[PDB]
Amino acid sequence: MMTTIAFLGLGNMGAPMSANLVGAGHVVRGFDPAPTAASGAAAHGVAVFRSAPEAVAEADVVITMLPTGEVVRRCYTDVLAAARPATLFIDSSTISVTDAREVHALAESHGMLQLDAPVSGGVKGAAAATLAFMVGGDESTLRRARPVLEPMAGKIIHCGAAGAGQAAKVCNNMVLAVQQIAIAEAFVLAEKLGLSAQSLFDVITGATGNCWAVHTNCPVPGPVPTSPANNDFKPGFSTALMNKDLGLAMDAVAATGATAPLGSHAADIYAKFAADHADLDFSAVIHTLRA
Amino acid sequence: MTTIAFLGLGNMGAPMSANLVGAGHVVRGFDPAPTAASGAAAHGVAVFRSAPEAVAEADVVITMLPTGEVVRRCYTDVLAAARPATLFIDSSTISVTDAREVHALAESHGMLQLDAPVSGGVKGAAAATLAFMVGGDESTLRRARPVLEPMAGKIIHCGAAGAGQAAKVCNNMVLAVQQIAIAEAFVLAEKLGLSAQSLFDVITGATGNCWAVHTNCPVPGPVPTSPANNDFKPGFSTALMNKDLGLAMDAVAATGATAPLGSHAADIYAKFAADHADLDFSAVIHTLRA
Ligand SMILES: NC(=O)c1ccc[n+]([C@@H]2O[C@H](COP(=O)([O-])OP(=O)(O)OC[C@H]3O[C@@H](n4cnc5c(N)ncnc54)[C@H](O)[C@@H]3O)[C@@H](O)[C@H]2O)c1
Ligand SMILES: C[C@@H](CCC(=O)O)C(=O)O
Ligand SMILES: C[C@@H](CCC(=O)O)C(=O)O
Repeated sequence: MMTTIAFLGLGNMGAPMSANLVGAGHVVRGFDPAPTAASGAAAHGVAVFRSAPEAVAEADVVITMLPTGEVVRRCYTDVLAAARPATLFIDSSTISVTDAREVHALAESHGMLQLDAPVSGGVKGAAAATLAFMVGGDESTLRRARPVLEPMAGKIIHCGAAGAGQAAKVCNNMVLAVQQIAIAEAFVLAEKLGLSAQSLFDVITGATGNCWAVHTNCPVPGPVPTSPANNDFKPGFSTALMNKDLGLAMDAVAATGATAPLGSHAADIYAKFAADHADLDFSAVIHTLRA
Repeated sequence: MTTIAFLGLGNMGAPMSANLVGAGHVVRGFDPAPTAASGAAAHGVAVFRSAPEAVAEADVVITMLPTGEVVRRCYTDVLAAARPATLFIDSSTISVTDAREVHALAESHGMLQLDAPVSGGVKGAAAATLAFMVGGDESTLRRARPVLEPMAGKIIHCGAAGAGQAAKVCNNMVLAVQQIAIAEAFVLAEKLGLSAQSLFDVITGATGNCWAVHTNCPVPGPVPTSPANNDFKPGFSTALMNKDLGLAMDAVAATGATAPLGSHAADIYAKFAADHADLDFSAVIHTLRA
């Protein structure tokens, strides 16, 4: 149903997400403290406001799409008292599980409904409205939120209680990072063995080793012409963002006392690579295994 | 139609040879274990006291043996007994270096030779669904194809000699890494209060998906048939995975390659095989706190 939505954070993800909500007939009230972000969002039909409290004042739903837990926490502290009681808050930022539960609790103590709904699919998913939302919180609250999320989404998955969205995401992305390094390692070893890249591709993809890091993101040019390796390692999914998600994985590991040997090794590998190659697709880590 | 000498009639070699008999081949056999040889003779293999005798009348000689050293020693023991242009197929899993050496040895005797290691285990072997990954010439593979077919679900030409070994060892190194990574994720999810079923639904629907989770799920429930629901009965044993990883490490050393994650997995599984060699390799989920 047609709803008034405050959208806080109108950057690379926020702006195309808000555009799709405008497209779907929603009244969208935006705030972003970077005026260039606000401007682009305004051009696609977002009513932009001077302050986050103002955007929130007349909203049935408040979406945050923000860079860090700290920024989300700060935003919530600024805006929750300005919101009408029992407003629905959706945080679609990617933040630590700890941060997520903290801000969830904060929202509920102000009388607001709240979900964590971080997304995968990147800017291209965002623009095409094919993002996967991975949701933590009450089933009934998600029920309410569904018609707001659908115009932005390819998939909506209920993961469990508050924080389970962030948890599911960060677990997947840790696995992914490990797979991307492992695939790169196999391709270089193959090369040193005289096994052709095409041959190795055909085998792994036909065998138990198959995974998106090879079938879609193949780190050598040729076998999958759409993969970033064929395009100077243009993201795609940048090393900067993978390194962020791995930091959040390591936060979760630290918070739980879990043991994740390879997840953590992959974290240290991507952190070193991020220093000088933050801008390249995460499949570019193959470069560290050659010469 | 064809006479085949089958050298190595063990857990894999016995059922593979039974399938060859089943497809109308004359199978001649050798194994140093009487129990293996006897079982094989029970399903139609003519068992001989030595490998050179088994080889004498054969058009094709298949090896299924435990190490490159044994394969090399077999070749040097039988090559003079073979007729010229006999087709040698090594379906042992040995190092790429060993494969190429024995390939060159065989061809120097005017024989034709392939490396064709297999995936699928005893189960696959008995069911005739093994995946053969082949190195050697395409024309030689073509000539071999009617022998491989009755043992095989899948036959892939990987490249020149050694490429079959190479492809297998590279896939299994990745598999080992995946199996550990998936296990990490399940125990992480559990400590975060994320249910095993929710994690499973997400990963299988997302970029992290792989066989290690969709078929070998290391926690019981999401995949009722996975070894986790059956006391981690193999499946694919830790002993065997540890074997393949040893071979990956030889290949890494031999080439001077950088394989930090593959190597780390190799370390983990080598440790784990000291205590739980007989369990499915997905059981590694319960050795993360070591
Ligand atoms: N490929 C991707 O871009 C991708 C994919 C999935 C998830 N994510 C995650 O999405 C989140 C944001 O993505 P993005 O690309 O839009 O980030 P971005 O950094 O491009 O934009 C963040 C925006 O938030 C604004 N902001 C900061 N403080 C604010 C406040 N108090 N109120 C309102 N706005 C504020 C900033 O000015 C900026 O425009 C991150 O948590 C990121 O890790 C990104
Ligand atoms: C993703 C959502 C439908 C919305 C859409 O396709 O934009 C659903 O299937 O739950
Ligand atoms: C030719 C066939 C193998 C025959 C078999 O199924 O046993 C295949 O390549 O799949």
